[PDB]
Amino acid sequence: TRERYTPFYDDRADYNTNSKSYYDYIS
Amino acid sequence: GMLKPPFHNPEFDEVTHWIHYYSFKAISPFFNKILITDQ
Amino acid sequence: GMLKPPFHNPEFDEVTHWIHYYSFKAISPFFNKILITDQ
Amino acid sequence: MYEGNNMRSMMGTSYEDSRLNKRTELNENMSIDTNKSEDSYGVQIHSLSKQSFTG
Amino acid sequence: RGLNVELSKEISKRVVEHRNRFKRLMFNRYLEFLPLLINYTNRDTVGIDFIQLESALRQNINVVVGEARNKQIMILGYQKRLTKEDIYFIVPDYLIPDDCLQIHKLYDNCMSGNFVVMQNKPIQYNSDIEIIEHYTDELAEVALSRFSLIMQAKFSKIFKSEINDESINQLVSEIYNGAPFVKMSPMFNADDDIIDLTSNSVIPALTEMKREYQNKISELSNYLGINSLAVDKESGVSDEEAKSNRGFTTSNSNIYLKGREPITFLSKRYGLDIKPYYDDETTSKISMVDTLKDESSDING
Amino acid sequence: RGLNVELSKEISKRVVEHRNRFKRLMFNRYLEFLPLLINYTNRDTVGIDFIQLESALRQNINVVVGEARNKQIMILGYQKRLTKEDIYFIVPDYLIPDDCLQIHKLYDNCMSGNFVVMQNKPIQYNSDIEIIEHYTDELAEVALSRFSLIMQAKFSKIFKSEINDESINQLVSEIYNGAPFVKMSPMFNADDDIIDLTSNSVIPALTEMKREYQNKISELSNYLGINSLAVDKESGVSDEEAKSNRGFTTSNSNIYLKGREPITFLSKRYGLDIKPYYDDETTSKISMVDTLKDESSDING
Amino acid sequence: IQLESALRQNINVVVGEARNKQIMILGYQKRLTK
Amino acid sequence: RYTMTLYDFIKSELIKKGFNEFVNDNKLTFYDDEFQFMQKMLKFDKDVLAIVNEKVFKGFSLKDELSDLLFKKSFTIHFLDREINRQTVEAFGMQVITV
Amino acid sequence: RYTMTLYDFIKSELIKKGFNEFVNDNKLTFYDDEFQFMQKMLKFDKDVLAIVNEKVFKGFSLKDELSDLLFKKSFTIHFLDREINRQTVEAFGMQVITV
Repeated sequence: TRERYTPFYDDRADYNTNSKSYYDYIS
Repeated sequence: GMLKPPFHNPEFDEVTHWIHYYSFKAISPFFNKILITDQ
Repeated sequence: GMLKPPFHNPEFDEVTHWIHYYSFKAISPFFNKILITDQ
Repeated sequence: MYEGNNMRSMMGTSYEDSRLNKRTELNENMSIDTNKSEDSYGVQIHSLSKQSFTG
Repeated sequence: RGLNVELSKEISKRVVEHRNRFKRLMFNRYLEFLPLLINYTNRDTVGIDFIQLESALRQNINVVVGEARNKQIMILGYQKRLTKEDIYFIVPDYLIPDDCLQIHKLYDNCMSGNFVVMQNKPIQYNSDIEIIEHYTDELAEVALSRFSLIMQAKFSKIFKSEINDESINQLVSEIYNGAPFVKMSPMFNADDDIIDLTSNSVIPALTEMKREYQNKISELSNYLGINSLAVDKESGVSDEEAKSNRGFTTSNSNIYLKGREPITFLSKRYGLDIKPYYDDETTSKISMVDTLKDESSDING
Repeated sequence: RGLNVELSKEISKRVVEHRNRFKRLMFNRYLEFLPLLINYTNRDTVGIDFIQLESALRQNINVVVGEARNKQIMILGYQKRLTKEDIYFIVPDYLIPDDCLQIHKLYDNCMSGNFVVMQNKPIQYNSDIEIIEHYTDELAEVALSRFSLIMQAKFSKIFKSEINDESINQLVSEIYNGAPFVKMSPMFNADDDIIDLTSNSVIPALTEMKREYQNKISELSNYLGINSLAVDKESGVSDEEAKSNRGFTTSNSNIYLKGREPITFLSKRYGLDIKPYYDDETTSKISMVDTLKDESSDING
Repeated sequence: IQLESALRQNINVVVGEARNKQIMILGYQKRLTK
Repeated sequence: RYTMTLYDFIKSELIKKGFNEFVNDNKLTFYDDEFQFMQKMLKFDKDVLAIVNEKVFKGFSLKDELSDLLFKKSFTIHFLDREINRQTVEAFGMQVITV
Repeated sequence: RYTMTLYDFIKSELIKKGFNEFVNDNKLTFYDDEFQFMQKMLKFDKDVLAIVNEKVFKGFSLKDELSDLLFKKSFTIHFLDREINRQTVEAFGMQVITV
């Protein structure tokens, strides 16, 4: 229980999904 | 078992019955018989 | 519910039965187990 | 011959007679009571009782 | 695997599932019960499984009870033209009379050999499996409206501020931890800035909808004779409180009883008492208050 | 296959189907019941199937009960010019008297050979299968209005925002999951922005419409004599609560009883007691409170 | 208690005699069972 | 409710273009103020200006060239750690019309 | 309630006109920004302008020729992933009158 986000980190991956929503990007 | 037990369909609120029986009939070829007509 | 009620179907004059049973076959790892092979 | 329990619920108990009922009948009688024209040399036309067939 | 869920208007399919399942459930429950109401001075001396009789009567097949070896086994029985012989279909196996049967109704009072037919209803016009379909959809959508009403009757206290970490520390350390005396800036920061979404257009609506569900149950109930009637006679709550019009619910209860009147015709033949009474009893306290004979103490405790 | 459905104003055909089916159902139910109200000290000694009598009486054919072999089988019977002989149509088969019949009304009190005719109603003016058509359409459209009223009494909470994914995450994670303390932007985003469509112009209307359905049932009921009357005498709720005007409902109940008065004319002949009483009884609790004789314990339980 | 728990999983129990003292047993138109 | 932010966008798109903040040349440059991305967005140099004018304002410029830098600065440093609304970058084209 | 969108319209009508976004010449061009349709609608080139001016504005132009491109751009990139109301394209002629 007691939902914690015990990592809190840094990323190196990049994004411009040429798409209307999450959904159409999945398509 | 000439009337079988009924079937209710509660989706249409309906009662359906069937009647089954086994009939058999034949002529035995071993007795005298004649025929009078204009064939 | 070991034997379900039959379905009669008079229009084909054809009774139909079902059998259910549930089962849960597992073992518990809290006991002494020894396997012997040539593997 | 073999017993088991020969009564199971249905069609294990239906290879016997299974409730012979309402056999097809000549309660109304053709060729004797009807198909009849042996009607006596009577006097008059007295009555013919009309009944509303409720049943 | 295959998965891509719709939205959280999944509830708007869960709501219509609750309605659909309620109609299916209430319909087949109500006919799951309906072939046992009468039970008629239960097995005084007579070898009838009355549960199997009443289930047969509510599919409207005219059963016929007679004698088998002097002990009244059920048989099936499908202007006045009299029936005498065993022409009808016979469900038992070897217990058949194989002799002079008759209908024991009008040949005499109490004399002829017994095979009496019992109607479900004396004069048949419409099957009551249609009336139970008639109200259960109307009942279904009022159960829809109750479920939809209490599913949106849930309440949040909306905080309203420019976002990143001004008012979060407020509610944490001073609302849900219960603290009185929270101090704030003069920048209108609760001058109706926090607001409540309430649904007090929903909870006055809630009780009246339950009363509509309730009296629609009662308006199905008095149709099919199942009634709270005798206790309403002794409680003095007779009319316009139980909004049921007593003369109509004692009317529809009586038609089923005088449909099963030929069991009295049978009862006069073999010299025994069978009256078609109308069951309304539920025990361990009613059986205690009607007896208070000390042997009934050792029965219960 | 052939399919192209209309719209979802299919309901506006389903609504009128509910009305039409309600009129058909209530009409033929009400005459499905109406030929059994009286039943008159049920089979003391007399070989009459009274159910078959009362069904014959409500199609207004004058039945005639007499003797057949001293045991009162029914027969059909269609200024004072006296009837004597068996000129009328006779429904039984060989049980005919073949002898001196008479009407046993005014030739003497209790002397002449029995064949007495029983009217449904002493003086006949209008058939009550027309009055049952007279109220059932009026009843049908008030059942229409109740069904139409509870079919549109269903309630949604309208969210209002510029569309694509601003307020959806709000209602998902913070309304139907029940969450209090939802935080929002200052852009008026609940300053009566979410709105409720309510139908509180419909639920005060609902109860009064059920009372109109109820007292219209009661105003059909007291017309055809079927009444809650005797229990209303012992309950002290006699007038203006049961809005029925007691002197009119004890009036219309009595005309059917004194229509069946010639069964008393018959009862005086053969030395027996038959009174046309008016059935209002429904059992297993009324039969318990009227007896509380320990043999009635072994009957019921 | 063991009977009513068995009845609410809908299995048709059968009570009879065992040595004249009514021990429970399990029991899974009219065709008679003997 | 949580989706993409806007600081993470131009950080990830600027790190797509060969930059870094920890090991940039060879020396440890985590502490050096002219290299980590937050200073490049608050100073709002030529580089962040180019990536905003290509990915966010994909077909826009204002009237002048001295006001237009002021508008693009006053947009992208008000909204760094903010949010996004319409669920996908290069699909909040609502920004171009409210421009 | 769901019907046709407007991004899907000009995407399908532009792919009717021989274009593609995955295998266009022979090389895999899914990642190349000058080929997939969303960039052609946000840049709003000559091509999308022609297909909007033929299928949506079937008998309209505004007064000038520099404002008219601005109006057709500001219409069709506000409403890409929006909706349609009157249930059939070439039957929301309500658009031409509100023009």
